[PDB]
Amino acid sequence: MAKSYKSVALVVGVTGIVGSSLAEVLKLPDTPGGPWKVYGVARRPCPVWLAKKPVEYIQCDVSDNQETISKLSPLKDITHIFYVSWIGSEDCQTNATMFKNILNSVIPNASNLQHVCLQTGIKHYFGIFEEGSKVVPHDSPFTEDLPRLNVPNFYHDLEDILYEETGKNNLTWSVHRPALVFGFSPCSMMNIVSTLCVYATICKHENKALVYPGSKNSWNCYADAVDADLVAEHEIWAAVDPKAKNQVLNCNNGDVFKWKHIWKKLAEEFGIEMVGYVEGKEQVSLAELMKDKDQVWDEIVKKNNLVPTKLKEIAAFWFADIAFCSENLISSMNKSKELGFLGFRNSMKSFVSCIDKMRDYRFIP
Amino acid sequence: MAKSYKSVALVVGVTGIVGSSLAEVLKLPDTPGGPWKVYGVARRPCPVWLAKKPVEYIQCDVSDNQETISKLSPLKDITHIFYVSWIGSEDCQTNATMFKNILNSVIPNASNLQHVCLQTGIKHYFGIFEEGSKVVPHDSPFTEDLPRLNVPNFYHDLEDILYEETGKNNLTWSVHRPALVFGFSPCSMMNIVSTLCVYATICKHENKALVYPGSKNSWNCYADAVDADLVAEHEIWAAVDPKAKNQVLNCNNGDVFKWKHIWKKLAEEFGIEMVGYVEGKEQVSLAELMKDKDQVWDEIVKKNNLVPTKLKEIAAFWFADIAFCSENLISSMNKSKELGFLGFRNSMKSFVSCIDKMRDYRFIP
Ligand SMILES: NC(=O)c1ccc[n+]([C@@H]2O[C@H](COP(=O)([O-])OP(=O)(O)OC[C@H]3O[C@@H](n4cnc5c(N)ncnc54)[C@H](OP(=O)(O)O)[C@@H]3O)[C@@H](O)[C@H]2O)c1
Ligand SMILES: NC(=O)c1ccc[n+]([C@@H]2O[C@H](COP(=O)([O-])OP(=O)(O)OC[C@H]3O[C@@H](n4cnc5c(N)ncnc54)[C@H](OP(=O)(O)O)[C@@H]3O)[C@@H](O)[C@H]2O)c1
Ligand SMILES: C/C(C=O)=C\CC/C(C)=C/C=O
Ligand SMILES: C/C(C=O)=C\CC/C(C)=C/C=O
Repeated sequence: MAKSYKSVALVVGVTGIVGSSLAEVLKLPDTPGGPWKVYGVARRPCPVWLAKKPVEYIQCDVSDNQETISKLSPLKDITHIFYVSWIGSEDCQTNATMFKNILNSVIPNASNLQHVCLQTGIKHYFGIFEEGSKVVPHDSPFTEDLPRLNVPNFYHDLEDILYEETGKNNLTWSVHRPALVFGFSPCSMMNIVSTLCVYATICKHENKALVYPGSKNSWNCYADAVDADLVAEHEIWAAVDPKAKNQVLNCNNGDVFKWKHIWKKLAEEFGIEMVGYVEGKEQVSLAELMKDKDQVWDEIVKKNNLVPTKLKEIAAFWFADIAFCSENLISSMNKSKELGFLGFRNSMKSFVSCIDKMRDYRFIP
Repeated sequence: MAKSYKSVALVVGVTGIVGSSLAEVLKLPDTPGGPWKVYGVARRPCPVWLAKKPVEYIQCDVSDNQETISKLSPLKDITHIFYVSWIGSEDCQTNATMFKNILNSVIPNASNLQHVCLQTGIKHYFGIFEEGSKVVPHDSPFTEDLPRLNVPNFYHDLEDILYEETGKNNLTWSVHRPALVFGFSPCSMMNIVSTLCVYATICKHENKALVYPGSKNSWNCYADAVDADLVAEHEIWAAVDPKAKNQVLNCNNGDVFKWKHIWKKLAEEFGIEMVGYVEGKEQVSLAELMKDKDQVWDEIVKKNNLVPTKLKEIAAFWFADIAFCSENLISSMNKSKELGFLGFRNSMKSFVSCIDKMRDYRFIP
C-alpha cells in the first residue's frame, strides 16, 4: 500500500489516554494488520514525547471543518480510522461535528478505506442529566444489546453518523464501549491513574497521609476498568477480524477490583501511610482538596525534573470524585470473548503498570 | 498405557456435580491427554444414566479403608487422580480419611501415577462456625495467595495430605477452588441449578408464581459461578499442562451475574409468572416452604416420566437459602488466565445450558 505498509491508521485523538496507546501498539511488528502506518491527529501542537514516536503527527482542530478537509484530504492511503476523541464537553452537536468532519474529509479521498472504529464508553448505559425525577438507568452487568436511554447522549449521535456513513459506502464499523481507562497520557481530560498518582505525589511532597476522600460504597463495591493498551488491542482486533466487524463491543480487563485494594497499592508504590474509609465519614471533593495546589505541582515538576505539565492538564480531580461516588457500573465482556477476543488484564497489576509507565515517561517519578 | 490409552483417570465422586462432567469431558477425543480411560467411584450403586457411559464404575465406600484397598489397589494403570468428593458434612477427619484411603490404595500400586487434582472450594476464604462474635474472613476478590483462616476447615486437611503424599512420592498436584457450580447431577448434595429448577417445576405444577424467597442483597449483589464442564476443563488442564502443576487455582466462569437476572430467566424457561424481591420483605426459608412437598415431587416424576429421584436427593433448598443470604464472595481467575487457561462461560448461558441438559436427561421437565 503506502511505501510498503499493509494498513494505514488515522488515530483521531492521538494525545489521548487511548490514542497514545494506539500510537505505540500499532507500531509493533506483532500487531495484526501490520506493518502499520499511523497518522495521529490532535488539536494541540505535538508534545515532546510524541515527537519521539514514529507517527506522522497532524495538528488540526477537527471542530473546524475547512481545516480538517485541508489537512486530511491529501491522505489518500488511509485504511482504518480510529476515532478516539471528544470535544471535552457533553455537547452532542459539537462532538458530532468533529466525527462528521473526519468522515467528510477522508471517505471521498481515501480510495482504500475499509473500517471505522468509534470509541464511546459505558456511559451509554446510565447517562442522566436533569437528576431529580424519572428515567431509570439500566442495571449491570451491562450488555451491548441494551437499548438507548431516553436522554441526549453524544454517543447516540456518533453511532448514528457511523452507521449511516459506513452504510452509504462499503465500509465496516465497530463501536467500542470501554470501562474506566487505566492509561498513561498526561494530556487526557479523564486519566484516573494519573490523577490519583498526582494526588499521591503531592501528599508525599507535603509529608501528609494518602487520605481516601471517596464514599463508603465506592470503597467496598466491585468496580471494573480497562488497560489502555487492551482497548488498543480490542480496537485493532475489531479492525482486522471479520468476526468483530459491524458489532457493538464492550471493553474491560475481564476482572473486577475494589478501590480499597487499589488505594493500598497506591500508598505502597509511594511509600507513605494511607487513611482508608472512616466509618461514618462522608465523601470529600478531591477537587476542593487540590484547589490552589498548582504551585506545589509546578515546584514538583521542577525539583523532580518531570515532563512539564500543568495540574489542570494531567489531573482531573473532578473525575476521581465521580468515580468515588459510583457503584454498580460493571460491564460484561462475554460478547467479545464469544467472538474470539481473548485479551485481558489483571486490573491490580494494570494499575501499577500505569504508575510505572508514567514514571518511565517522566510524567510522575 | 492400558489397552491403547495415553491416560487413565480415577474420578473420585463420579456421580457428583463435577465428577459427572469429568465422566463426559474425559471421554471426548478433543480432550487433552486423550484418549482417556476412566475409573469412576461412588458409594451408591451405579445409576441408569451412568450405566450409559464408557466409564468403569466402582461402587466403593471410600470412608472404609479396607474396602478402598480391595477395589482400587488392583488398578495398576491409573495415571491421574481426580478427587472431586466429600463426606457430606463438614467433618474434617472423616473427609480426610477418604482422601487418605484413596492415596493409601493407589499410590503404591499405580507405577505410572503422575498427578493428583484436589477439588475444594471458595470456602477456603470464609469458613466460620461461631459467626456470632469474633474472627473475620477475607475480603473479595478472593485470590489464591490468601492465607488460611484460623478455623477448622477440611480443605486444609485435604491440602496437607495432598502436599505431603505428593511430596513423599514424585507426584505433581493441583488445588482447585471452584465457585458456585452450575451442573446437572441429580445426585449431588449441592446442585443450585437442579434445586431452583425443581422449585420452579413445583410452582408451575401448582399454578403458583415463581416467588423469590431470598434476601435483598443476594438479589442485587454481583455473584459468580462456574460451569461444571469448565471445572472439568480446568482440572484436566492442570493435569496435563506443566504450567499449572503444583499450583492453587480458583475456578469460575470469568464473569459476574445477578440473581435478579437469573430468576427472570428461570421463570422464562418455565413460562410462568415470577415475583422478584419485594422492598421491605425479608428472606424466607426455601427449605421450609418446600418441606412436606416431596409427595408432589413423587407425582411429578411419574406424570412427566422423569428419572426417579427423591426430592431431598436432587434438591438442596437449604443450599439455595445459603446462596440467597450471601454476597461479596467473588473470586479471581487472573491466576489461571496468566498461566494460560483461557476457559470461560457466559454464566447466564451456562445456567440455561444446565436447565436444558437436565431436561435432556429426564431429570426435569
Ligand atoms: N477517559 C476515560 O477513562 C474513558 C473511559 C471510558 C470511555 N471513555 C470515552 O472514550 C472517548 C475517548 O475519550 P478519551 O478519554 O480517549 O479522551 P482523552 O484521553 O481526554 O483525549 C482526547 C483527545 O481528543 C483530542 N481533541 C479534543 N478536542 C479536539 C478538537 N476540537 N480537535 C482536535 N482534537 C481534539 C485531544 O487532543 P488535544 O490534547 O489537542 O486536546 C486528545 O488527544 C470519550 O467519549 C470518553 O467518554 C473515556
Ligand atoms: N456443589 C457445589 O456447588 C460446589 C461449589 C464449589 C465447591 N464445591 C466443593 O467441591 C467439592 C466436591 O463436592 P461436589 O459438589 O462435587 O459433591 P457432590 O456433587 O455433592 O457429589 C459428591 C460425590 O461424592 C461421593 N461420595 C460421598 N460420600 C462418599 C463415600 N463415603 N464413599 C464414596 N463416595 C462418596 C458421592 O457419591 P454417592 O452419590 O455414592 O454418595 C458423590 O458422587 C466439595 O468440597 C464442595 O465443597 C462444591
Ligand atoms: C461513570 C464513571 C465513574 O462514575 C466513569 C466512567 C466515565 C466515562 C468516560 C464513561 C464513558 O463515557
Ligand atoms: C457459600 C455459598 C453461598 O453462600 C456458596 C458456595 C458453596 C460451596 C460448596 C463453597 C465451596 O466450599
